[PDB]
Amino acid sequence: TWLTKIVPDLRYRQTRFRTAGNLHRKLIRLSSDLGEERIANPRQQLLFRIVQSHSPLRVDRLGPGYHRNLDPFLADKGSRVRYRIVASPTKRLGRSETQRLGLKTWRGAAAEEWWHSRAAANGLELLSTYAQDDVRDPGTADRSRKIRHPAVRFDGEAVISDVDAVRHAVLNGIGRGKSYGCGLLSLALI
Amino acid sequence: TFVDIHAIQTLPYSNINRDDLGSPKTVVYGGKERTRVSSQSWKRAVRHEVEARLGDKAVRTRRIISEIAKRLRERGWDADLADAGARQVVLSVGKKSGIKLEKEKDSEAPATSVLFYLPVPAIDELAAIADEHRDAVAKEAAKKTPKGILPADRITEVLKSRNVSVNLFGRMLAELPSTEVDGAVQFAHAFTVHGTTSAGTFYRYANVNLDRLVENTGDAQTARTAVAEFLRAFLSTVPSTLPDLVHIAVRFDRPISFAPAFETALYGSDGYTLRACQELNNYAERLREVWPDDAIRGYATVENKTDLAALGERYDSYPALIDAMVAAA
Amino acid sequence: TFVDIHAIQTLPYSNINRDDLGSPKTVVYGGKERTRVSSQSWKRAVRHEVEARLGDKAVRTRRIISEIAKRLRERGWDADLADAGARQVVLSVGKKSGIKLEKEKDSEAPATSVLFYLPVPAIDELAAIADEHRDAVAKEAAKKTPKGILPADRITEVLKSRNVSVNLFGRMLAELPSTEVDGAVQFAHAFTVHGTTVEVDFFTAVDDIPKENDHGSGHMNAGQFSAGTFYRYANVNLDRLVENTGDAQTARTAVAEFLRAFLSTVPSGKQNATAAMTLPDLVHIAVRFDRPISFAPAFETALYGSDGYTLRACQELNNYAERLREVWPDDAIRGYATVENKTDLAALGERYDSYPALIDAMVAAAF
Amino acid sequence: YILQHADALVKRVSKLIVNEPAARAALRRGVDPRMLAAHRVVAPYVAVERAFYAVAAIMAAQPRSARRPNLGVSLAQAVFDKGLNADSTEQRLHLIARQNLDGVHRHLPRLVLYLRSDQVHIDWGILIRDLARWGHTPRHVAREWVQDYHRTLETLTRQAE
Repeated sequence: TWLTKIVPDLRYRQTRFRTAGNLHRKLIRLSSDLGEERIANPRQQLLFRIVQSHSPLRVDRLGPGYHRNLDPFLADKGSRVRYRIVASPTKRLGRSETQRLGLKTWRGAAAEEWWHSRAAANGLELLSTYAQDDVRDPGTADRSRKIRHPAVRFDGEAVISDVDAVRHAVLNGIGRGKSYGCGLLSLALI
Repeated sequence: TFVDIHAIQTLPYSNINRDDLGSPKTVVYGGKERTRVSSQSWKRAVRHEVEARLGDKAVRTRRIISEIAKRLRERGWDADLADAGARQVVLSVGKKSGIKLEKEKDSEAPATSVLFYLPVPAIDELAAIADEHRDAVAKEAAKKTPKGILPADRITEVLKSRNVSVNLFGRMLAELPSTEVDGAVQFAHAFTVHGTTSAGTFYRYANVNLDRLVENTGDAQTARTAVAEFLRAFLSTVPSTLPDLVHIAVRFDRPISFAPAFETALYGSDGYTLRACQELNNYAERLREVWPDDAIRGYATVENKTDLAALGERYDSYPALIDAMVAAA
Repeated sequence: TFVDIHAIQTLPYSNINRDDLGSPKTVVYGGKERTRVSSQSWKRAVRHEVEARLGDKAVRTRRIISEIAKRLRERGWDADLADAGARQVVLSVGKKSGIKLEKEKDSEAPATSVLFYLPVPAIDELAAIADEHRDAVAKEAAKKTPKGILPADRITEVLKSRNVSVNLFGRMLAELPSTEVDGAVQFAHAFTVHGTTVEVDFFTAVDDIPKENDHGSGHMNAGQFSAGTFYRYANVNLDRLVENTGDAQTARTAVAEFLRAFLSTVPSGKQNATAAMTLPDLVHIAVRFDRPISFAPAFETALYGSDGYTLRACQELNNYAERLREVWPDDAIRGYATVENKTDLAALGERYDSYPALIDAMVAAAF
Repeated sequence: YILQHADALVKRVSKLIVNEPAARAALRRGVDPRMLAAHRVVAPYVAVERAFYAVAAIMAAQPRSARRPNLGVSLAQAVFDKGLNADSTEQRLHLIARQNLDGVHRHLPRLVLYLRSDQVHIDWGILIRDLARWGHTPRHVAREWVQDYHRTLETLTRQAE
């Protein structure tokens, strides 16, 4: 993957970045050759935090006046790391008249429960927690509608337990709503 | 006369208290941001442990009318008479016609403008005072703008009753200055020893002005029990781990916090416990050198790798340490 | 003749002094805003420790009539004659018929227009002078527009009595210019060495008995605090202080206890909520003969940060002290005491191991 | 003019603060590099620039308890109604009325954020255009603020006859 800090502005003085869906579109429009290899039941083979990518980004309209690339092969389980992730802890329930509900004890401790489930065998670590976004499309046809997503910002220190598994987590993403700002997991050596 | 207790306590993945948006509260201290657990939260947890352990419970509530109304309804009053009587109890006090009330909420009695901090049995005495005037209440419920009938001086005297929690932390109610009690305990904001970009080793500090506490409770043995139970609550409880190090000192001249000891943020990469204990030791020695005093010190730690000489005589366990120095005061 | 004391003292998440709105007071100094503790507040803390430690207590009050009325009531007077007699005490002073009085408060004696700053025993003597004229007061209380009866010279001579706090900080009374005493101590506004942004902690108050709507609403007020390493400075003009106290020995005790109090006290501003008690990281007393010199320009360039400011601040005060002793040559006796041992700090003179040794030694070094 | 974009900022931003916490926390830290996290929300609609960015950030740094009239009338009504100190808010008004464009944004946050504390109504759009009016007519806007305050205080006191 490769990491870059880009900035999006609004093209005129009337706001013709107002909504999340337009953020998705603006993000995808800055990558020409795109591919999507999907499998049923698991996740998909970019990710973003309110940017990691496979293809070379080139600046577009109303952006920076200038255009790093990393692979985790260089240089261990047991080590503590810096962390931040914005995700959406959820539960799937039956609704009268299915559905997605945020309460998965509801509160910090349920969120840590959400952590042991989401991390599983990967890395046991310090997820800063809070349990507590609305959006609607600008009108473009067949392009989603309006709704609400609840994001979270976890920060802390992790220990690694299975390098290749951590690689799977870092590149696939952890949790729903990756397309609305969530998913990107950042670790750093202490 | 100033019992001050220092403690270093790491907390693993606690994230006990969040701001309104969920991030842990942070201090940019020493030029670098360090997550902290606010003093008011720990003060509340500690007071809940103290009330739970000593059996006396204090109640800080904005809706006293509803609770006293519930007791009077259990005393055999009709619901409407219970509501009118409780409205008279809170209306009959204060300089102006009565304590200001918030706009009425559907199905329940209106909440008072200011929060009340009084013992549960004090609520029971208020119910009794509202009970003994049943005919005045029965006649007084019919008027459109009812005024207070209950004696104001006696009610203020019931509101003057102090719980252990009130003696220890103090209270404030602007409308009745006769009831105000100055707190005897200072509770510092626990910040991390090291810079943190959560978990970490918080440094914690607190003072107990024993002389002011003795004036509040009045008797010295009850002040002793209050102090011992308070210290024990401070160490044992977690806002929802045992502290890695505790250092109580009995200062006669003045309380001295060791927060400057950690003004130089710790670098990291290695376990902060060892470096933190050594730094608090070194800073304690240097302060005892700079400010000579006869303050009785003492500490208790789980690790045996060091014999922090400056922290005075070492005690093997938390209860032995608390008991020896509290008994020494 | 000018004892000046410098000090570096950090305070953690203190919020020692609030404006009327709760923000800590700030100076935009050196182009960057830095929180400060006002000189008058800390001066009050110092004066309370000095009066408490030296035993003589001064009273700055606007309602002296009420207190004198209380003493006359404890002297066996009925409440109305005590009130009238104290009114005579304050009526008997000033150029015009008397000291202007604030609008009368129900059930209590009126407060004087100007604040009074006098020792407690002076109040007791005023009560005695008002006591020896009981019959004149008894006849004089009945008239509609009572005139002053007490001798003006004796009472005015009583109002001139000076406390240690008065000798040290001075007093002002515009209506009685004979009693005004020039203060002998200058107390600078302690500001932070480094730039500090006010950090606001949102706090809420839990209602103990559960209610569904209010707990869910979770609506609360915001409290602003700040932290940092304050620089502190103060002067004592010894010759004028000796003229005020009169004796040099009483001036010496006043100075030693004042300096020690200066190190020991902390203003106590929201200290139950937060414990800001702390000893200064560095102290540098100098006995300047030509003029007192503050080292505030040393910190006009705000410190950048990222690392602990205490050590860098001590080193900056050191280099600036060396450069000033070079630029302004003098025989002033310097001296310091510090907790850190990482540096020698050569310019601050001979080092003393402890604060009381430093204070006693240099004050003894001045007389 | 200006007031049109100001209204876009008030609705748009009024929704992002009360709606999304990460943006609310990223813009409130700038009440300079330290505020660049805020441009991502406010930069596209912008002396006026300093006005917009500051008012949006300050508007955003309020407690949740707080989430065509001017600011003077809002202050006077806050004094009369909420019972704030009158004489003291008086000197703070008299100190802001003298500041320059850079001084208004450094003396302003305490009174406005504290005013919104205890739920005082504040029309942010007028305040924005006012902060924009410091670049051309500082003294004029200052005079309007003070005059509005005293006049509305007087009328509110006289109408309580």
